[PDB]
Formats: sequence, C-alpha cells, structure tokens
Amino acid sequence: NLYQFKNMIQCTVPSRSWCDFADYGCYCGKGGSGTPVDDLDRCCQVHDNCYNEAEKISGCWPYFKTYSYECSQGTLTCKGGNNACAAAVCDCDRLAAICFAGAPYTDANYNIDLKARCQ
Repeated sequence: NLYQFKNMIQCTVPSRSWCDFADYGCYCGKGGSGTPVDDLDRCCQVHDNCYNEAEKISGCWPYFKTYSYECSQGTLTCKGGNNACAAAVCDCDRLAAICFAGAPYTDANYNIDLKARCQ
C-alpha cells in the first residue's frame, strides 16, 4: 500500500523527505501520462506501469494492498508469505525505491504543469 511505499522511500532515500517524490515529473505521485521528464520520472513511469500490471490480478489494488516486507541496514526485502498480488505490488515498490536511490533529483521537475507538459 502507499503508506508502505512511503516507508520504502524513507528506507532507501533517508536523505530526502518522502514528499519530494510525491509530486515530481509526469509520473511521480499520480497514475501518469505523457513523456517522462528525466531518470527519476522514468523510475516512476515503470512504477506506475507496474501498478497497472498488478491491477490485472483479481482483487489486487496496489494503493491499498498490504504486503509483507522488511527494511533494515540499507536493504529492502519482500517477504515469503506474500500472495501473488502482494508479491507483485511489493516488487513494484521495492524496485521503485531502489531506482529513486540511484536517480538524480532535479528541483525544476518538482510540481510541473501536468496538463501542459505531460500530454
């Protein structure tokens, strides 16, 4: 669920407030449309596409699905016991939090005009 994804970001990018990733580019912090603006926005495009794919599983709602995962000593682990939906959504979130860690953050891309730039 999103609360869990917020915590994953806090796990991999503790130098940034989680909120920096909540409204960035065309894809970070919504469903997403148009052309990703940079590397970090591409993390988010893949994250969003990953959620769209997980939505094909019956009863699977990525924003709301509570999975089982661990954050400790700089490492994210999606745990055994996750059903197909949980395991899919957890992996979406885990792969995204890692991507965020290695991607540059450009302040100009925070809170851009989605209607004009993301068509």
